[PDB]
Amino acid sequence: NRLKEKYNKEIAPALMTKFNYDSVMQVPKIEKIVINMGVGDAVQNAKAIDSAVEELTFIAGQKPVVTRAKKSIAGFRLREGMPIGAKVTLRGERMYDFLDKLISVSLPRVRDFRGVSKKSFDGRGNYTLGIKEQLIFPEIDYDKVTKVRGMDIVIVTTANTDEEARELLTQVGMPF
Amino acid sequence: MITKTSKNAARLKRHARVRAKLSGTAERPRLNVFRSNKHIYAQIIDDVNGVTLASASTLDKDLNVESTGDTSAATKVGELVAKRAAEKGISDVVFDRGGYLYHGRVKALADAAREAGLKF
Amino acid sequence: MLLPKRVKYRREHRGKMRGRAKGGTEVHFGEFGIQALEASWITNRQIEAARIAMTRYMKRGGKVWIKIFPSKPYTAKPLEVRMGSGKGAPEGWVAVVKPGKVLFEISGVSEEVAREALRLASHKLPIKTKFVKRE
Amino acid sequence: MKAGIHPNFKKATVKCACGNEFETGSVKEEVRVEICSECHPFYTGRQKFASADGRVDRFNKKY
Amino acid sequence: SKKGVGSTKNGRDSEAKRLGAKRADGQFVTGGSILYRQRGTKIYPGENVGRGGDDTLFAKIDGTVKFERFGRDRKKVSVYPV
Amino acid sequence: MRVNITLACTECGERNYISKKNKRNNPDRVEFKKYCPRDKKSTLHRET
RNA sequence: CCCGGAUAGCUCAGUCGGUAGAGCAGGGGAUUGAAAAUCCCCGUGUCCUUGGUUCGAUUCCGAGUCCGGGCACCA
RNA sequence: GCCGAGGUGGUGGAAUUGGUAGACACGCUACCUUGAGGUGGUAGUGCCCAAUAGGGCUUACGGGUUCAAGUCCCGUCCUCGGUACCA
RNA sequence: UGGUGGCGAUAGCGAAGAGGUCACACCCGUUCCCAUACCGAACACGGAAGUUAAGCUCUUCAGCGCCGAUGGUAGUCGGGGGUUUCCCCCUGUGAGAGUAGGACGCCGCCAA
RNA sequence: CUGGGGCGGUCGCCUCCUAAAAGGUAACGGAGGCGCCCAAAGGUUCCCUCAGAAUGGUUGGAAAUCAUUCGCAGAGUGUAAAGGCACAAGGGAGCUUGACUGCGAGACCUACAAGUCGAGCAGGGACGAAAGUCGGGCUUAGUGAUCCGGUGGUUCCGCAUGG
RNA sequence: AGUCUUGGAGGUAGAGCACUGAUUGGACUAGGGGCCCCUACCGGGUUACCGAAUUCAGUCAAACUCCGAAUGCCAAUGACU
Repeated sequence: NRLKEKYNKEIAPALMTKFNYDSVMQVPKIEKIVINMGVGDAVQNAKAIDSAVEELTFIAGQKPVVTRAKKSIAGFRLREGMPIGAKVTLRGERMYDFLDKLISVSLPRVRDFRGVSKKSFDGRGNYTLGIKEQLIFPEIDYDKVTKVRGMDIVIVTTANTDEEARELLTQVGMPF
Repeated sequence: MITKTSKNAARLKRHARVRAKLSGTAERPRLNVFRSNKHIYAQIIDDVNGVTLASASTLDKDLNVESTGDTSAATKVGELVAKRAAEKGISDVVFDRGGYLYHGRVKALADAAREAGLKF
Repeated sequence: MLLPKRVKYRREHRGKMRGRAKGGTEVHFGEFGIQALEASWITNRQIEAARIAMTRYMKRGGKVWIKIFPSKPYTAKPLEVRMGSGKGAPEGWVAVVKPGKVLFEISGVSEEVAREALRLASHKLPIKTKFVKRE
Repeated sequence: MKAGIHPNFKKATVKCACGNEFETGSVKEEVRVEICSECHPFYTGRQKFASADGRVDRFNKKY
Repeated sequence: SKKGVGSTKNGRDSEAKRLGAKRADGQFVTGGSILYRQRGTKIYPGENVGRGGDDTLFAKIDGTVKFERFGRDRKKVSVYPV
Repeated sequence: MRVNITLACTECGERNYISKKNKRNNPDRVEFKKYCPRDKKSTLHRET
């Protein structure tokens, strides 16, 4: 709730004059936040899938979904079906509030966090977060942490170009 | 760069599935429903000749309401089109759920058509 | 041996040689070419002996531009075998050559070479030849 | 919104040890943080320590 | 003497089910008789013809038969009464 | 696997139906509702 | 149609209602100027599964797989 | 010529069932034992990189099919067992 | 202008613009019916702040796609003939390819 | 069966090519299947794209999973093949068993026996609000005569009559 | 029955290379090693040492078709013999 009033009243008028769009409809938004898990433990351990089946729900209460790989892969010793990882999709109000957890709280718990990767855009206006450790925010509760797998987060915007999604995240507060 | 299609074309893909196996013949007209975001519409169409028979809507100067998009607004026009189908008193029609579900205001139109006396 | 690497079928019917050439009816990637004047089969053996006599006379070839390729195979039986009992194993290769087909080319070397160059290859083919310039 | 699947969502009062009070809506109710971003010195422009410490030696004559 | 060769391995064939056109164009065709047999629906049923379960063509009504098109590259059986 | 299966009636006692089943998929006894001609109506049926 | 084999890792036994038994193997022990072969020790078993009689019952009936020996149907 | 079988670590040989081994024995390899031997006793031991982890490579060769192939399917090449008859 | 049909993309993409008071749309929210394997993304429910950017229509243009001649040719039904793995001549038929060109919409029905 | 028989190979079905722009046509002529399988892989209801590529990215690598465009199609079609199919026949969910009994004017095919196709009618159903569909599976294969005895139901006869 | 008449069904001969395969040549190139340089298989330079894709022209088919004749066949329709 805090970021939306910040985004609507402050961030959206700021970038509008910065690149001279002809409407509020041309002012780009950041719609959905999709989070992949993608654990290949099911070849070895089906019980290790249950870790982050339960655990990712504690991050955002929208429960992730069974993601079955749609091609049997013998080089990974994997048949088709056979669930690999989970999928946290998130769009709407809590997702900017999820971003409120990200910038303000999460990132200083990356124990050697610095100016994060600038050129990790797809040439479209979308961004991926390189995270390898899941102990980022005080829910994680180390004594109940047996699995050490991190997390992959995708930023999806309505940015028609790319280099103003560059300038979008700066006004959001993404450090670089 | 997220690109979603229009709702109308998404309606058109699921309207075209309906059009493949029921059509507006003689004395079984295609009683269609259009669902704009500020109104609602109804046409009675014979697809053999391409001739509309009767049509009314919430965008009509008579018997209007305040909401214009309520399910109760569908109850008003759901008998007036059937009153036009009582005006041209054919009263017998294969119903078209035209590109929409049989859930809400579409159901309210057809039930008001049944209660006014259209034979489904 | 200009061998095709992987063919859909080992063996084909032998075809009938009527009509003109579909394409390859005029030299354009070189300036001195050779149209055939009749129609028969041509093997990889009839291209090896062809391509060798091209560069033994020129002594420094610009390019050769071998147009045709042995697409169609052909079979025969092992010797002294009564008729029937299966089409035989594939043995060699066949380039299917209609009359008026540009066979070879000569890239940028003078006429008195080229008049003698394609001469020395015409006696390695079973087909009458003629000498065609670029137009 | 399926019931019986989503855990709850409660308005969190995120507090940092330096006094940075922050508001989200989460599962847990109270979040007490050692170092937030506003407590983190890289968000404070240049951090005080490693910006002045990252120098190479001055081919040290001093002794 | 003779070197005995065998190894046929290919000497089989099915028997063909008899496809193709059956009732000619413009023919007065009674109800319920077949028009055309096809594996894979090449010619769609149009007016007064249904698609069979074995996707052949069977006339619903009596009268004459035509073959118009479905526009781009697609055919149709049209059957009209008298 | 594949076994030929009789699907008899319940309340009447005539067979009227034979189909097949699969052993790993359906090891137990199966049931359906079909049309017995003696019962002259839709009626529950049972594998023998 | 009858009769033969379902336990310990394995090979096998075995009660008339109250429980785990050999051999080989595994693990170690001592023995021996070394070595097997012997000599001890614990090991490990829902006694095939499901219901019933009964106080519970490998025990023991109510319900069935798969390997061998035959009488004998097979258009 | 035709069929029938089979092509492997240094070597001989099983894995011939569908999921990955390249058993097991004999080499070979360092050590232990003997004054040095042979012998005997542990440890590894398919090739090649990583002193480690791991990866590549492969079961005559060549190609398919497979998520897969020592095996499934087919062509070549080698070597065995059987046949090449009647006038 | 909207809704809804038929006509082989000549209805296509592609780029260049214009338009919106209503209209149509995005757009604003889930208290409710219903919902997404997870969600108001869509589907439902309701609302009307500002929005012509998107789609929606309205225009231009031949860059691809598409349509498509005429002329001749290939092949060829029959007619004979000749050196007979093929080939020539006559009556008749006649493509594809290649172009000239056409075309970046026509015809209905109802509402305003 | 047999380009003399011998041995070797094959024997029926399904698809393609030969086949000569209808159908059919042979060769010990070219290529591969089948003696099933499925309780959902059918029935309807409603839902919605695919294959790779290109990027962006922990472990992740050529190739797991996430987005992200460009993609009428390269895939997926229980399985060979041809013919179709992106309005689903491809892909999900719910509910259910029409994998219904009695039929069927009419045809295609055919020497015969077989084999195909189906409007529609009835009784009872399933699904859906309804219209309407459903007489198994995307079509074409997945198997066979009669005689024979076994098996369950039978207003059928039963050797003087009753059984 | 034959001819003329309009109406089709059908995918060979031909032709095309848009799908399928095969295949020529140039430009271009991811990437790959190699002369190997600087040198933790790590920092990058380099060639005609190859090269997938890429597009430009180029051929080719019994089991390749966006195409597609003559005829031949089932027709209706009248006419004539």
